Amino acid sequence: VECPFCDEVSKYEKLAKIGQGTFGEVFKARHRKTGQKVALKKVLMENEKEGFPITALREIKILQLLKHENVVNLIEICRTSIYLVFDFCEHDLAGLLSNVLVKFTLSEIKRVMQMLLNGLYYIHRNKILHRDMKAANVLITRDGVLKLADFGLARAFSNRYTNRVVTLWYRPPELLLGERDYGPPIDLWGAGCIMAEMWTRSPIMQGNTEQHQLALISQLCGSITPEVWPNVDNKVKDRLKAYVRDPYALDLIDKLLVLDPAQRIDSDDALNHDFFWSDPMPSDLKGML
Amino acid sequence: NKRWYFTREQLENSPSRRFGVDPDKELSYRQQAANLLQDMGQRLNVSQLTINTAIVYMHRFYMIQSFTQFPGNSVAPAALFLAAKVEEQPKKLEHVIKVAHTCLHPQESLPDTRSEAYLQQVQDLVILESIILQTLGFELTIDHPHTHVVKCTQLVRASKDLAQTSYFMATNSLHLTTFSLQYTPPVVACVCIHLACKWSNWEIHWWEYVDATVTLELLDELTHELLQILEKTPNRLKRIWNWR
Ligand SMILES: Nc1n[nH]c(N)c1/N=N/c1ccc(O)cc1
Repeated sequence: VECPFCDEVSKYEKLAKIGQGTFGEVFKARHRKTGQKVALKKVLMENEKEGFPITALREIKILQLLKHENVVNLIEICRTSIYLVFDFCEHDLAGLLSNVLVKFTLSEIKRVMQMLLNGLYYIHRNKILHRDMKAANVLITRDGVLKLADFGLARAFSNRYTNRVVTLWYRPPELLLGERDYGPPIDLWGAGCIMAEMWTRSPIMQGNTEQHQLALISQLCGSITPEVWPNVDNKVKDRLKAYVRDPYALDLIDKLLVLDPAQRIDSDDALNHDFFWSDPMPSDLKGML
Repeated sequence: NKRWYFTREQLENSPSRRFGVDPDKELSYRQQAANLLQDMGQRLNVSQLTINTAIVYMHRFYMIQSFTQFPGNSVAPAALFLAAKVEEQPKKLEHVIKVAHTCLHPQESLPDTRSEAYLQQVQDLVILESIILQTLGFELTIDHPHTHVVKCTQLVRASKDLAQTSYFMATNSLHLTTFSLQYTPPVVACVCIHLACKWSNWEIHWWEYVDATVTLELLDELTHELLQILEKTPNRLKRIWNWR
C-alpha cells in the first residue's frame, strides 16, 4: 500500500520520555540524518472505540492552521501507531518557574508575557480557544522564544461549548459557574494566573474541588456581585504587592483577573498596556537561560 | 499547494489507470462512490457539507490509490465516517456500518453484532479510515465551492432562484466531475454561476472580482464539460428545468 505523504516515524531516533508527566506520551527525538531535535507525541488509543480519535483530528486540524512565532510548530504526522511531530523546545514555563536556580529580571518577565499575549491574540484571531492555559503548557525554546503548546482541548469558536475545560487552578469564574456561552476571555484569565505565577513561583489559587477554587477566587478579586458582574446570577494588589512591587505589572494582572469576562481585558489591549511600553523595556531571554 | 491539484495529463495516468481501468470506467467508479456517500449521508442525517468533504477525500484518495485495490463501496463509508468526525457531526461507528449495509444490501439483514463476521466488518472500516488519513497525509481541511457560490450570487444580486441553481450546479460538479482535482473552489464556483446564468438566461466582468486567473475562454470550456455530463444524467436536469 503506497504512502507518499505520511513518513515512517523511524526517520526519528527516540532520546527521552519528556514526559508522561506532561499529559501523555511525548518523546524527545533526533532526525536520523540531520540531528534536528523534535518532539514526538503518540496518538493514544486505549478505549478508542470510534476509530481515529476525534480529538487527534481537532488538534491536528488546529495546529495545521496555526502558524506563528508563539505557537508550537507541527512539522508533520508520522506512522509506523500515529505520531504528531513537533519542533523541540528545551524549556517550559512550569519547569523554569519551579527551579530555584532560574531567575527572571523584570525586563525578562515583560518579554515572556509579551510573547504569550501575542500567541493568544493570534490564536483567538483565528477563532480558536486554547482552553488549557497553564504554565506547564507554555514552552520556551533554547533561544528564548515562547510557544503555546498542548492544543488537545483546544477547539474553534464563532453557543453550547463544553464545560469540562481548563485545569482547575487556572479555570475562570465563568466556567466554575457553569457557563457554556464563553469565548476568548477564558484563555486570558489563565494568562492572568500565569503572569502572577511569574513572581509567586507557584499557582496563586490551588483549589481542591470546583467550589474550593471559587472560594479562593473570591478571597482575591472581591466577591461575585451583580454590581461587579452584571447578570452573573443565572484585594488583588495587596496579596501580590509583596512579590511584584512594580506598579504597572500589578495593574495588568488586575485587569486580566477581572471577574466579569466582558470587562476582562483582551489580548489586544493587554499588549498595549503601559507595562510593555515603560522602563525597563521587555528584553530578550539570554541570561535567564 | 499544488499537491492535491492535478493536470489533465496527471488524471490520465491515475493509479487505477495503471491496473487497466479505463478513463470512463474510473469516472463511474468515482460517480458511484459520490452517490453512495450522498445516499448514506442523507440517511445518517449529516449535512451536505460533511458529505462533500467525504467526496473530496474520496477523489483525492484515488489519485494515490487504485479502484482495483480499494472499492468505492469500502472507501465511501470510511471516508464519510471520517468526514463526519472532521466536520463535527460525528456519527457512531456501528451506526455508519449499519447504514452502509442497508445501502449496499437492501435485501440483506444485518449480521448479529456479536458475530465474528460483524466484528470484522467493523475492524475493516477502522483500518480503511486509517489508510485514508495516511493517503491524504492528514490534510483534512477542505475548502468547498459552496462558500464561494453564496458569495458571487449575492455580489451579482441573483434571485433566490439563480442562487439555488448555482448551489445545485456546485453540488453536482462534485458528484459528476473531477473539477475539485483540477481547479480551486473559487474557479469552480465561477463555473457553476456561469452555467446557472446560461441555464436561466440571465446576463450580468463579474468573475474578475472572484479569481484573477479566470478567463471567459476557460469558463465556457468548463460549463460545456459540466453541462454534458448533466445531460447524460437521467432526471438530474429535470430538477432545475423551468416547466411553466
Ligand atoms: N514538551 C515539549 N518539548 N517540545 C515540544 N514540542 C513539547 N511539547 N509539545 C507539544 C505537546 C503537546 C501538544 O499537544 C503539542 C505540542
